[PDB]
Amino acid sequence: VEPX
Amino acid sequence: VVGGTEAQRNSWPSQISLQYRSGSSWAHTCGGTLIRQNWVMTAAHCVDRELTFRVVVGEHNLNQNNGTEQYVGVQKIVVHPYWNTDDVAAGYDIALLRLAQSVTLNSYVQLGVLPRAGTILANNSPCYITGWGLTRTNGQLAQTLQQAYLPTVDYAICSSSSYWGSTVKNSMVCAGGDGVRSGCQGDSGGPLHCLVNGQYAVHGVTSFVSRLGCNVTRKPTVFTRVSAYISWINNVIASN
Ligand SMILES: [Ca+2]
Repeated sequence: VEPX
Repeated sequence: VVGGTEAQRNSWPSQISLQYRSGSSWAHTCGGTLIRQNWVMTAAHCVDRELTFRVVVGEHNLNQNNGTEQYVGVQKIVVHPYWNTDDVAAGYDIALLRLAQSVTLNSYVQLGVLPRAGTILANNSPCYITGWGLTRTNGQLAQTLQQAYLPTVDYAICSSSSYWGSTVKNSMVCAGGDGVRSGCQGDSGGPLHCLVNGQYAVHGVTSFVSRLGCNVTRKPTVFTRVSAYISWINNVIASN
């Protein structure tokens, strides 16, 4: 998961 | 947006640039969708920081005057009550921003059309992601608004072991994953526009990508499914  | 093309000046009038005050200037941090003259829909993770935010509508080139911009401060931020900054995979990555003033609508500033509640797109549905996000993994923001064709990947496929597995929820929309085109940092909170019944509607709010990179094969960009939050959105606007 990597909030962009 | 990685692997995108420059958008035409008046193609996506509901797209906004969410910026924060940095020193004596402003910096673009996320995208968003104008849904009311005084309300913007963005991602909850975009507003986790205690920063001073402003919204720019009618924007095209972040570094040059386009003669179409309107700048407005953010008066109130309503994050979904179930949002957990430590668990983006849980979903609820959505927030509504009430603007200090109502913006003026024109060819460059329009409200985004939202889908009917519960609407689910068939696999491989035509959509475009738009934003000023990084143009390459660990790269830099785009100067001009970019767009990339990202067909949807339905839940069954997106939640499979080869893709996102249990990380993706049915409250999300996946799109892309071809290893060339994708959303990237800075696109967060922005729209995923999908053509339905001849009309483009905002079906997603850009939420996350792989920690391994932006354009990763079988790791499509993940968006909050707007159609799962219609009641929440209406409730917030009606109460504020
Ligand atoms: Ca500009």
